[PDB]
Amino acid sequence: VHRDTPENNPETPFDFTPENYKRIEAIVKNYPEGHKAAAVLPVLDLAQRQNGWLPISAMNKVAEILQVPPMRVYEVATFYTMYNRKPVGKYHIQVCTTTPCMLRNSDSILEAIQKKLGIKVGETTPDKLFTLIEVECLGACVNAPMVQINDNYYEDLTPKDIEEIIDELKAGKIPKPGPRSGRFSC
Amino acid sequence: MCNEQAYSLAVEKLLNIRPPPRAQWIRVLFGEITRLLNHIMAVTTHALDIGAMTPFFWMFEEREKMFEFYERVSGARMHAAYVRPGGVHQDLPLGLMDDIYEFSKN
Amino acid sequence: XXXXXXXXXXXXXXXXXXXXXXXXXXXXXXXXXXXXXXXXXXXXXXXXXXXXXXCDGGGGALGHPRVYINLDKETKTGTCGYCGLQFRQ
Amino acid sequence: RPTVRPRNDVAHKQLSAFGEYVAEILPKYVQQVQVSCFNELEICIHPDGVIPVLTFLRDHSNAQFKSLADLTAVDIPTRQNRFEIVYNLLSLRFNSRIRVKTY
Amino acid sequence: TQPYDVYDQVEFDVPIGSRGDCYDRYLCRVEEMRQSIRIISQCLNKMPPGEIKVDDAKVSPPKRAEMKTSMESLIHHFKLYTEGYQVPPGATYTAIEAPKGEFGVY
Amino acid sequence: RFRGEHALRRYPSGEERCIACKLCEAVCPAQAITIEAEPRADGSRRTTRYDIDMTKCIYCGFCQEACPVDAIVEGPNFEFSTETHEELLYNKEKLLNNGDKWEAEIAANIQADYLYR
Amino acid sequence: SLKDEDRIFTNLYGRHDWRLKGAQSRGDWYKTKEILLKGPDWILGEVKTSGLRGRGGAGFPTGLKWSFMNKPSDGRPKYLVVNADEGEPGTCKDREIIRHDPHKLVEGCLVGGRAMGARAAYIYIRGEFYNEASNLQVAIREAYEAGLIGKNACGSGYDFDVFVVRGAGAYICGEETALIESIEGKQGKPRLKPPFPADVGVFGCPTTVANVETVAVSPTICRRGGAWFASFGRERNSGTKLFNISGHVNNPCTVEEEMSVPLKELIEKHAGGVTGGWDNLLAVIPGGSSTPLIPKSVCETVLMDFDALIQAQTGLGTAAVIVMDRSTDIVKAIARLIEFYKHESCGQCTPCREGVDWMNKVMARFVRGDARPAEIDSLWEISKQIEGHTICALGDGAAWPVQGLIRHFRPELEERMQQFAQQHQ
Amino acid sequence: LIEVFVDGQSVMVEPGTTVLQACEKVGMQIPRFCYHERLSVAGNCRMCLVEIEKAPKVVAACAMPVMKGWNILTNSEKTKKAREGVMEFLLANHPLDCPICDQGGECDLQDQSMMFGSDRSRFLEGKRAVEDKNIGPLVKTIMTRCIQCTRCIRFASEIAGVDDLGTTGRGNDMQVGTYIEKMFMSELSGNIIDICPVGALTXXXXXXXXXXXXXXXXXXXXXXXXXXXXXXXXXXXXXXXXXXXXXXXXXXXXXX
Ligand SMILES: Cc1cc2nc3c(=O)[nH]c(=O)nc-3n(C[C@H](O)[C@H](O)[C@H](O)COP(=O)(O)O)c2cc1C
Ligand code: SF4
Ligand code: SF4
Ligand code: SF4
Ligand code: SF4
Ligand code: SF4
Ligand code: FES
Ligand code: FES
Ligand SMILES: [Zn+2]
Repeated sequence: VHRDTPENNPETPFDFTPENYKRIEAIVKNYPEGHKAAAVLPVLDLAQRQNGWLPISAMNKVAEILQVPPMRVYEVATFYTMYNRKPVGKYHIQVCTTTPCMLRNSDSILEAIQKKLGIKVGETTPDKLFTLIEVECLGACVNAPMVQINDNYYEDLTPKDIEEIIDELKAGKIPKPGPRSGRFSC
Repeated sequence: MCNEQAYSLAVEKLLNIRPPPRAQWIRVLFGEITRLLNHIMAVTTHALDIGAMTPFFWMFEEREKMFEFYERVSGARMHAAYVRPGGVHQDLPLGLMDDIYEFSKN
Repeated sequence: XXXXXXXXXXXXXXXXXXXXXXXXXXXXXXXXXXXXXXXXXXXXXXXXXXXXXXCDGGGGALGHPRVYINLDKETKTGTCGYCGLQFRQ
Repeated sequence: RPTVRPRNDVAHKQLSAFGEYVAEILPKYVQQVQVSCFNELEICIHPDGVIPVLTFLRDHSNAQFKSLADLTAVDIPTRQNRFEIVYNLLSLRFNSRIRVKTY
Repeated sequence: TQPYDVYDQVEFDVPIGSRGDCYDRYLCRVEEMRQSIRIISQCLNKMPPGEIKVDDAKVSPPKRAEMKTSMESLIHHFKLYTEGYQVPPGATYTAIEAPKGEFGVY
Repeated sequence: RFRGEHALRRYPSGEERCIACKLCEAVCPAQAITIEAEPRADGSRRTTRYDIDMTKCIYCGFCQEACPVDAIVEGPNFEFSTETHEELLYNKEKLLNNGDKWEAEIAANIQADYLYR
Repeated sequence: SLKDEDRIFTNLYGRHDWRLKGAQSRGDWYKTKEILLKGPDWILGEVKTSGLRGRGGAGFPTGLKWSFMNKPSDGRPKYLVVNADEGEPGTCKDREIIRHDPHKLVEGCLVGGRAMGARAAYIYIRGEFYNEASNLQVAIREAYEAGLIGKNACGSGYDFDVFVVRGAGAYICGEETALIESIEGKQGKPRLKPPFPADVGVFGCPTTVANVETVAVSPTICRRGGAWFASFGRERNSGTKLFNISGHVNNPCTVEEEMSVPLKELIEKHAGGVTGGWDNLLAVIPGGSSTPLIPKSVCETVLMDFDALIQAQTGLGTAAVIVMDRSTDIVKAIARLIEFYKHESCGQCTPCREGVDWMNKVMARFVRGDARPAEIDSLWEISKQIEGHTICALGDGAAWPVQGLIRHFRPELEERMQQFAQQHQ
Repeated sequence: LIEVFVDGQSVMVEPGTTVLQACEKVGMQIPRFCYHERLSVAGNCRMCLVEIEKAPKVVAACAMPVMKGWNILTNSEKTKKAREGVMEFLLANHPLDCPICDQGGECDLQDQSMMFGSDRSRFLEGKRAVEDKNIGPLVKTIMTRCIQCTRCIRFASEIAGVDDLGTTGRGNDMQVGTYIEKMFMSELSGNIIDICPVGALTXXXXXXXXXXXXXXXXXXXXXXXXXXXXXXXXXXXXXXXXXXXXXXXXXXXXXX
């Protein structure tokens, strides 16, 4: 589902940021002064970072602050793939399955992550620690295995190294830009 | 089948589109089968007009067997929209080609 | 359902206190059995697994052109154009 | 083309010679407009003289039509002049079809 | 002289009398009937297996199994009625030999 | 494949097979078939007026062929004789729906219709 | 005539130590005051005389495109925007030019500011690469506070302000018109390209489309001599393009190399899987995703330059190697490429929303082998049609690689269909 | 003023004029989906793709202006290759409703297939279906029948005022609906059912009542509300049921 929006218990009750309200006003100043609807694309990402799982009522409150059409602002976040719509846990990890990564085994890393963290490849974990979702290209293709979680993307991870990093992530953060090899040249 | 033949060909000359090679051979097979109906009436009713009683019933048993070929090829007895600007409307069923040859032999 | 006059079929009124209808008196008026779409909801709804499923009356033999119906609304019944057959999940 | 085209034009060049032959006589009394399309020829004739046109095509040595078998008329209210009598002619010795019209 | 749908290839026999009397005008029709089976028999022997209607769905309606699955076929089936064929403008005259005479459709 | 008196078909699990198009109305050279449609309670939208006049109708099989859902399927009927014109012409379905007595033959005949002959 | 690889010459190579102060010592804004003092007509001529080629996946001249705007007289003030995100997979344009060395990209906007006539500079980075985008914001904050670019900095009258904005990460950074629409605030969909380019009207102003690898090359072309970049490469193609090699290889690495380099020597620098073109079956593409796969027989004659690669099948747009092994399936790999374009398609032109999705659904059957042998040739007819009748060139990106299955191959696809027909059917 | 030849014949046109707008002066209509009367010019279909005298790629009639004196052919071989092809893309993911569909003859996409579309065959396997969108009194909207264009999207924002319809997805799963469950306001949004070319939006009062055939049209002025004049009312035997807006130069701007 992408077009359909729920009406029960997630349609009227939502909160807007108050501590980051001063930072939200500064974001509009970065673009053009008159005819500023450019901040709506940036504020959608900022609201998702502060409050997890963006609601339909939260999008309506964001459109009133920037002063724009309610139908246009709701549709703007629908086209983008970066913003989450349903629900995500503390740290949501996305795996790359695209052809440059698939050539040097990407499915082997995906199968190892699916069994160690349990549950299906599409459905998220009931414990709400790691959310599994099939994604396209992330960015850095230099490392053959690539996975992006929360903010920092881990590059070059083996079949046994990926499961060990996932279990360690439950208590302590584990950035691993290059576990396999140097980032510049390998 | 001698009728609509003139009409469909006029539409075929207007649209400049040739009928399929199989449909062309069915059109002659049914174009000659109409001559078996017309030239019989050109004799039977003509002789009935003069005073001859026999030849009218000599060939109308044959003619009623002839309408079975029309009925098997299209749902109507006499007049059928079988001949169309798209060549021929419907295919010949498997129980006709064995019947036409058996009928022509006798 | 019938009131005073002959039974209604596929929503059709006979006559208000008998004024227009008079010919259908000596001869008995026709009636179709199960014409109020009572047999339409009598058939049980089929369960589905896919997001969209193609409908057919009885393959290519019986008259039914292929129509795809989406079963994702949950609250909606989900029925094809030709049939009253409902699909869930 | 296998099923696209009905027939190829080959006699059309020879039929176009007929459209020039009658036009070479050049009467304002008879000729006016000559149209030829799809293996056929169409001529329209001035109302004042139709009988001298009908004596032509008949008997003539180069074009021996003679048989003036079919005779039609068009009903149309678009033009200032309403009806249009259309003659359909056929030759038995020459084997060709030509059309005569009134305006 | 003027072929319609695969002619000259089929051997035709034309009965022509001497006097313009009713007896000779009767004999030619009976001689047409005796020399009609030859056309039917040649039509039975020469049959190419293939298509019944033209492949163009703009002129001839598609098959029943064809329209139920594919999209384009059903729309052309829908549009071949109400406002059907769409004919190219221009006056045309065709005549195919009837057993009585000619059908001069204009 | 033979055409006689008109009768409209139905699906194996109830329901009217006719969808109401005005398609068969346009093909009809006699214009014997009349059709007017209103929504059936809720959801389905299938017919209200459906008269096929036997005062006209040349029996083409056109409406049998033009119908996408195969509602009008022509049965091998012969017996039809009336006192008046009113008894002859078919009413709003009903008598046409009473083609159930011929629908058993229709189901056998249509088995020769799909993948034609 | 033959070109040698690099040989101690690079536009941007620093990755070991660079931040702000460390970068300045190692060639950064060396002639910043010299370039600012020079006129806009002479600075635009500096790029045109050298003959710089477009680093982004388009195949357009960089000198011609930058001078296309020119700005003789304008009511609304002009602004130039540079794309930092990577569209096509198998490209290290965002991981190296934005993450490793942000000082080169930040100086590039200031270098093409006074010459192009831009009031403000904008950057659009990838949504997934948040850590990489944060490094660009940190370098911009260090430059503005100290006094490198803005208001009256670097000894120039014309003001230029740099701002970084996060993108969606799909087709938003794809097309030239798409970058203007994404920065404006509207949904990620490219504008109509035929009547007006970026120069005529883009986000209420005259604009110019720039790539991350193209904008970073502009200070390198201005500070160093024009003949230094013109010498390396071919007759038509000039400069140096960074090529990223990843896939079936002993060690995958992205490294800068000179133009018109042979494929046999470029793959040898990173060392491929088992053998380059002797034992392992070659199926490597010259581009990222825009270019179709190259055959094993024709690989030595093909060059990295855009002029030479156009003769053999299709020219490399992204210009990056994606090596494939003999053990890896060819049909399964290209099916994923079209599957990428199924999700990246914006949803405007009808032969792309219901075209690419139609192509991918048929291509899924080819892996199984249920498809007819006649269906291969019919697939080629539809795929060619999308290339011509689309507003943006992302539809072309789902058209070129599919043509690379019909070309060169064909018995490989037929063998998969024939095997399933005899075993299952 | 600058003259440019269209199908060899030269016609006078303004300096800023569309290719489809200029072709109408020479009495030639190209296949259209995105309007030229009052709605804003937009791509998002590429049906009106026409080839110039010297061009490597075909250009859209809505987007590309004439500008310079260049020849453009309407009945060209290159133009026919596009029109016969783009139709196949439109019908690859089309739900098939033609008999059940509320429109039948009035549908613009239905007519274009008969005149320009490829008749011989259609290759397709599995068409995607969209969920039904919420609508109040007028125009019962079916999202499946919609071709996903930009006509009603711009109509809500410009002509109607308050925006409601827009883009929802990215690929074939993208819907033209409101996304949030909310009923559309009246004002002038009743004309949106008459605006859409396909049988996607059609009035609930006139749904499954009468087809385009058999109904006879007659022009009459509107009685309810002043200024509004000229509206076609279908007779369809005895009692009228379908009402449609008739085109007017100054009286009404293609909306009742
Ligand atoms: C499918 C597709 C995706 C593209 N993605 C990008 C991208 O992410 N970043 C970029 O700078 N250019 C991208 N381009 C190239 C653009 O056309 C670019 O705006 C420009 O034309 C390249 O020329 P330049 O290097 O002179 O700016 C893409 C092109 C296509 C066809
Ligand atoms: S009989 Fe068939 S064609 Fe006629 S209205 Fe009913 S469904 Fe439509
Ligand atoms: S058989 Fe012919 S005349 Fe009779 S109802 Fe059908 S279409 Fe009309
Ligand atoms: S070609 Fe595809 S991605 Fe590009 S603008 Fe058109 S619909 Fe969007
Ligand atoms: S939208 Fe048009 S073409 Fe499609 S089913 Fe409805 S009437 Fe037919
Ligand atoms: S509902 Fe009609 S006008 Fe609106 S997008 Fe769909 S096809 Fe276009
Ligand atoms: S293709 Fe996997 S990270 Fe780019
Ligand atoms: S009709 Fe011109 S772009 Fe759609
Ligand atoms: Zn059904």
